[PDB]
This record gives sequence, C-alpha cells and structure tokens, in this order.
Amino acid sequence: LRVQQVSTSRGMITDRSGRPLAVSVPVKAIWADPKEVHDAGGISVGDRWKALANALNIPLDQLSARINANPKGRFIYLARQVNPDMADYIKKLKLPGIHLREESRRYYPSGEVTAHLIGFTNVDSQGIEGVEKSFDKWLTGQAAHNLALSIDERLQALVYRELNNAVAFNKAESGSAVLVDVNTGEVLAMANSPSYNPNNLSGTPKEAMRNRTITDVFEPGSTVKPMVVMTALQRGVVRENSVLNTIPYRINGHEIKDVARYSELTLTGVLQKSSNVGVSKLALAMPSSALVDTYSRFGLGKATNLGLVGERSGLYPQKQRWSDIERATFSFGYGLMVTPLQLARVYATIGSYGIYRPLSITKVDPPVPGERVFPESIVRTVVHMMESVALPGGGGVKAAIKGYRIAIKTGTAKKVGPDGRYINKYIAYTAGVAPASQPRFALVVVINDPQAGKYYGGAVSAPVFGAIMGGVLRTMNIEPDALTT
Ligand SMILES: *C(=O)[C@@H](NC(=O)/C(=N\O[C@@H](COc1ccc(C(=N)N[C@@H]2CCCNC2)cc1)C(=O)O)c1csc(N)n1)C(C)(C)NOS(=O)(=O)O
Repeated sequence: LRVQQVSTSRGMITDRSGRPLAVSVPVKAIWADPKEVHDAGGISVGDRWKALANALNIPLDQLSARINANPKGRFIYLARQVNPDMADYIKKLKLPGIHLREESRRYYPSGEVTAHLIGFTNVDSQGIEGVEKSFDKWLTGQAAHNLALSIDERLQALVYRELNNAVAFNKAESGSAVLVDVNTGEVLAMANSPSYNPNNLSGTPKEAMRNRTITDVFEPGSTVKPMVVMTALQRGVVRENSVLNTIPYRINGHEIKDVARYSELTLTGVLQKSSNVGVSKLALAMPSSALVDTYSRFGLGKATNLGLVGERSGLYPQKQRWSDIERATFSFGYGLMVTPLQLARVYATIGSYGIYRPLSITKVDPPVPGERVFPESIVRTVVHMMESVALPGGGGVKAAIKGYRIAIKTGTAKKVGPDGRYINKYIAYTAGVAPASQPRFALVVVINDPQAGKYYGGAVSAPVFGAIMGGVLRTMNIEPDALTT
C-alpha cells in the first residue's frame, strides 16, 4: 500500500555552455501520519506535544485540529521548507506521528533575466510555465534527467540589459527581443520587459508573466517588405536596377502615401525609405497568392513548434478573394498577425539566404539540414539591399554599428484596439541580420506602445538593435566587415 504520489528529486536546467539556470535546493518539510495517532498513538495534550506546535508557530488547538481532521488519512503537511536546525529538533521530540521528509525548492541564478522562458514550479516541484512545464516529465525523477537549453547566458543577459532599460526609458507597455542562430535554428536569446523574479512569486501580476515573444501577436508592418521585393524579383516584375514611380495614388478610393514625397525610387531605395507606394504597386503587379505564398514559406502563419505553453501561431489570412486595397496594404503589414518569434524565424531564413530551419530551444548536434524555400541568389541581392537601411539615408541609421555591416528593416505598426479599430498607439519594429557579409545571427527588437516622445522603430527600436547586436558580435568575436574596420 502506497499513500505517497510523488517522492523523488528533480533535474537541473543549464544553458548551452553549462551555466546553471535552474537548480534544485534540498529543503526539509514536516509532515505527520494522522491515522497513526488515532489508531495507536492516541491524541494527547500537554507533554512536549504542545512545544511541537509552539515551535511551528501554529496554535496547539488548531494544529491538533488539522491532524484530527481525518482519522483515516496517512499524510498531512504540517509545515513546508523547514530549516534543518529546527526540524532536527522537531524530530528529536519523538512525536508518535510526526515525521521528516526531504523535499526540494528551486533557485534560478539568472532570475528575472530568463524568467519568461525558464518559468517556475509549484510548491510540489511541478513545472507550470515555460521550460519547466514543457520538459517536466523529462526533468522529473521517479528517471531523473538534466537539460541544456539553446540559450547563451552571455548574449541573453546583454539583450535583457538593453531591452529592459529601453522599455523603461521610452515608458513602453512591453518589449520583446529574440535572437536565433542563422544556420542552426537555435534560439540564443529570448527576453521580455517588464519581467518578474521567479525566485519570489509574491505579488507578481500575471499580466507580466506571459511570454510575450510567443503570446503577443501584432501586424508585422514594414518588416515584411524584404519578402515583397524578394517575391517581385522571382516573379519578374522588376530587376535590381529598376526605378519605381512612387507618387502617392489612391487604390479603391483610399489614399496611399509614403513617409515623404518621393517622385521615384530605386529598388534598393524602396526598402531604404520604406515606401508604401513602392511595395503597393509591386503587390498590385502580382497575383495576390504570391505574397501569401512567400510569407508562408518564411514561417508566417505556421506554428513555431517549441512546445511552450501559450505559444500562438498568429493570425494569417486564408482569403480566396482579395480586394485591390487589401492586396496593397498586405505588402506593408496590414492583414496578418505574427509573434516576435515568428518574425525572428523569417529573418533566420533571410540570413540563411533562403533556408528554412526549425526553431529549437535545446542544444542541437550540428549540422542542421534545413530546406531551401527561396533561391539563394535573390536573397543575397535583397540582403545587400537591406544594408542601405543602416547607412546614411536609410531609416535605421541609428541602429548602425561602428565597424560592421548589418542588413536591417525598420517598422511601425498601428495597434488594433479593443473594439477592432486602430488606436493612436504604435508598435516599434526593428529586425535584421548580421554580419551582412556572412550572416550568423538574426535579431528582432519589438517594443509595445512607446510614450516618451518618438514611436517609430527607426528612432525608438533601432538604437536598441545596434546596442544589442553590437554586443553580440563582440562577445562572439566576429571579424569586422566595415570598410574602415
Ligand atoms: C511600415 O510598417 C510603415 N508603417 C505603416 O505602414 C503602418 N502604419 O503607419 C503609420 C505611420 O507610421 C509612421 C509615420 C511617420 C514616421 C516618420 N516620421 N518617419 C521618419 C521621418 C523623419 C526621418 N526618419 C523617418 C514613421 C512611421 C500610420 O499609418 O499612422 C502600418 C503597417 S501594418 C500596421 N498595423 N500599421 C512605415 C511607416 C513605412 N514604417 O516606418 S519606419 O520609419 O520604418 O518605422
């Protein structure tokens, strides 16, 4: 006869290098056998029995009422996480029913730096959120196992240090950032702000406990424009040397206007100035299924398959009929909703020059055989085109790193509101790859609703990119690609 459901230790979570991210700490817990007292021990008062309740700081009247609450049970928790020096005194009191049992509570050395991804456990050491829940059966002993994540705590800590201070400085509602290795699909960083300290889950609002990298969905905005140009090159609408007439016009009665008045722009200049008129005239010159297909090939609308709780696949339009105004707006954001993790996998394919690799939060044994979803030559051309964004004249010139070549694309989305209409709050986007000569990392920096002054990604989310991606290349010892080194 067994009256105990779980009575064993649990595993340990580390990063890809072996640094502790989630360690079990052994703690003693006082329990009692209520059937032992009533059947043969006999419920008594006075003696040292009263001092036993006086040591637990529980009144002897109600402590005796909790054990006597059921004369048939064989287990009852008197206290939790008792220290050894005082628990050894309770065992030395020789109680005819009280026993000691070695349990374990969790400690996370990263703390709030990896909180949304690591997660936590309940008082009985059962995973609830994040990696703790997704790999509970693996970590739980009954068959104890360890686990090594794909996160690099060196890069993870520097992404949080800049993303957390960016949300605070701009007084933004939220802020997410995802870093993924280009040619392996391994998630290196995954930070959110504001966060919580999983070592103490007291008064932490559940609104700040959601993994916004996989939960929040937003219209990607201008960040999908590289795929608009990449599709326009394969469909033969234009060539790399084409010049588009970017004069504002009206599709289906609604005005299509750029950020500024540009009479004509280069194909490279469209991604530079983020011309909605340029991408709209390209989308209208193609079948509507072209952009719907290419977006899917890069992972949009598809599941990320990480196994994390609350992981959304985003809203993706499957319409069979498209209005000309809906085809044009679909080129620069309107129409679909994707998580920051899905947007990172898009640029994880852009960096791979058209290779779609699955996302994994565990250390992968190389090599990772992906699947070529787009011609390598076209992506190489557009990736070099995206470098103009981080050069004088582009939108993400504030994201430029001193001594490196990067290819990025800024964005600014209008938040759809509670009643379905667009609000005056914006989503600042900045996503790109680096090094531009040989891509190795893909980064996405998205912050929710800036209120400090500016709101577009090129002025709010872009300087976060250059500060983060700057530290990523220094830590990984990547050779500079700048003309002036
Ligand atoms: C790309 O996503 C695209 N934005 C949109 O199409 C969407 N909304 O656009 C809103 C306007 O956003 C902006 C307005 C003005 C500026 C700006 N002042 N630019 C600076 C001028 C000075 C020199 N540096 C540049 C920036 C953004 C709106 O319509 O109110 C949209 C798409 S999907 C969705 N839900 N909303 C642009 C505006 C091209 N991205 O611009 S950005 O600079 O790359 O961030």
